[PDB]
Amino acid sequence: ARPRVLTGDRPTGALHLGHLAGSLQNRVRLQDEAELFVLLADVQALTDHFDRPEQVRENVLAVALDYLAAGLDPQKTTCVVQSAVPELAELTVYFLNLVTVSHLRQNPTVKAEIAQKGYGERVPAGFFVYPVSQAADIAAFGATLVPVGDDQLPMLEQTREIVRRFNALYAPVLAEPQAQLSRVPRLPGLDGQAKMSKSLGNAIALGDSADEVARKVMGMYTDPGHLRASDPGRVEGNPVFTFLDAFDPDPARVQALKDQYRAGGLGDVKVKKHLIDVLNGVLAPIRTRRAEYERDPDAVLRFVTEGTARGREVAAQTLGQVRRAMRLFGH
Amino acid sequence: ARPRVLTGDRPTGALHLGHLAGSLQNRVRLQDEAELFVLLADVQALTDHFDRPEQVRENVLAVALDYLAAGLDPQKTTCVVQSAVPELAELTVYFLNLVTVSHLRQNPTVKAEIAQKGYGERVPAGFFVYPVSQAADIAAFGATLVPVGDDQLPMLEQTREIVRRFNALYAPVLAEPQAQLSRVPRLPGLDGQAKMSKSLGNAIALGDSADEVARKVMGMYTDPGHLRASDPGRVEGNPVFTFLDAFDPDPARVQALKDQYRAGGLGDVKVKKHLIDVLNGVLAPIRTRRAEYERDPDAVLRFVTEGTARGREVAAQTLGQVRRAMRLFGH
Ligand SMILES: N[C@H](Cc1c[nH]c2ccc(O)cc12)C(=O)O
Repeated sequence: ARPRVLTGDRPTGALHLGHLAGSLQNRVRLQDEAELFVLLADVQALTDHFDRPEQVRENVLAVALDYLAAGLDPQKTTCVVQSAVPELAELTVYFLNLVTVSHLRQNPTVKAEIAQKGYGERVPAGFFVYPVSQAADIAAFGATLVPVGDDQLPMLEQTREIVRRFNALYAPVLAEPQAQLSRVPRLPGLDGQAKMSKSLGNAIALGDSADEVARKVMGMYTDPGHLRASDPGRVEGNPVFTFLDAFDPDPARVQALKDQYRAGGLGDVKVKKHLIDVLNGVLAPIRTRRAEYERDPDAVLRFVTEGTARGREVAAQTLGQVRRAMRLFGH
Repeated sequence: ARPRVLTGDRPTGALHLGHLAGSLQNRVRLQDEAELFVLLADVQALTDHFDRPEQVRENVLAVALDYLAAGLDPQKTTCVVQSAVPELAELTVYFLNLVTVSHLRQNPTVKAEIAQKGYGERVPAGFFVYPVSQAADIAAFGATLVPVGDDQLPMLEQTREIVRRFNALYAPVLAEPQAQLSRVPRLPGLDGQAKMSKSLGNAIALGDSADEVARKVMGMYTDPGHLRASDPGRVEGNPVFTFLDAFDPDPARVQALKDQYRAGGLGDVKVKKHLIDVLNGVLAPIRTRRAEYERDPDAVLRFVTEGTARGREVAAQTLGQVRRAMRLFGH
């Protein structure tokens, strides 16, 4: 517990195996060698889900349950609800003056999302400027380390420009955050697509039953050219093997499996059955804690209402110095 | 009282004659005909003066003084400093999700302001966005009536739109403001321009001495082509007449000079000379009123502090409604 690390998830659905490999595991590690803060960004979730406020509301508790199921320690990690800390909002609006529409339009990651969203020009304002609300999140909690995939680096980098701009314009009161680069490639979807998502229908939820997990794995895309066991099959592009690199404890088995697959005679059945055993080893403990916490709804609530209290006070402090630094009337 | 009315100014310096005929005297009277709220657009002032925060701070107290001297009674008008009401920023954020960047792009007023400031695509985000920030101002204070210069109609119309869309998506807890058109269009500058502003240097502040006000009138643009008294002059384009037209109480008297001046026996001096006093007359009391308060500064601060408290009170009530209407987690 030395540098303050900030991370988060916009509450839009249940977390899945892609988040586990992509961020959860790394976060379970950080809670022990840093002060970890996780933001359930329901406000940000609203920049595009403003038409589904029920969906966002319901998932704040569900993801929380997921963080816990994943192994995030209530006594270690500060879980906070973005909605319950208006200080952030207050900061984003001040941050908006420190950034140009031109530079906000150039963010490649948001540009890409607007692209995949098919918005066109009809981009909802809140979404267009979310990178700054994120910057507000970072500075307000006074985080100095932020786990980031190269896809969020422009978000982080903008944050750096903002704090830099704020300190120089007013007073050097905000900490410049630093990135904690990558988590190695992103987990692909069951049918082999680049992205794993509930939406795409190709995900395995952390809460999926061991039976379900078995089934989903059984129907996984493999190698179009591999038609029968005897045949030789390709590993590259074959998610069954990508999953194995991200969760199989012993690469010796993995590498061995890979061999015999390119050779021939190693059908997808024998490989998949082995993924199932590795996934169940990774997921089982997570299933148990999830079910446990289901019996103790109050415990999940305590997890967030208290993280929030803490988060609220921290952000409250920062705005304090921000208000003073900006020379706001009465400060 | 009866309806809630919201009016305000961007604290960037002393108020001038334009504000007077622009609204000041208007609210003076609507001050007992309704619940009048006057917002010192502290924050909106930064989307333009984000590099000169000192300038703003200093002028909050200076404009408030201006307000009192202009006739506003502490017992009937709630003066509110925007920055001390963080609830407004909160609501601004939520509102951003209700409009598209392409819609903000076609606001005729902001576009004109933008072109004047030579920002180009390099428009600060906060500025490009101030229209909704104001809509938030309106909705948070529950204002049902909002005086508006011809020029601020687009903004007014945007507020209703956003309020409308908010009520449908979430719940009908916000009131659509209705406009109060004025007669006297944007008082022109001494320059002969369309705008009077300290920025353009063509203004007669409410604090200027009898000597100055007179000096300002004498250098007031009039009519080229009209070189010597004798000659026939024309009222179109002449600031002095459009000045009398807004500060002179005897219209028969006005339409009089309008005759002679088209003939040729009414020296611009004579016109000016008159008008100068018609201004000293409308300004006489204001001057005496300012001295009093200038000697009881404690009172000005009181006006601001008590009002701001009351106002936050109101904002807090609306946000709570808003927060539950949006089904934000926990409400
Ligand atoms: N009057 C403004 C600043 C402003 C912001 N919100 C409102 C609401 C109602 C007003 O009457 C004015 C304001 C200006 O002229 O920019």
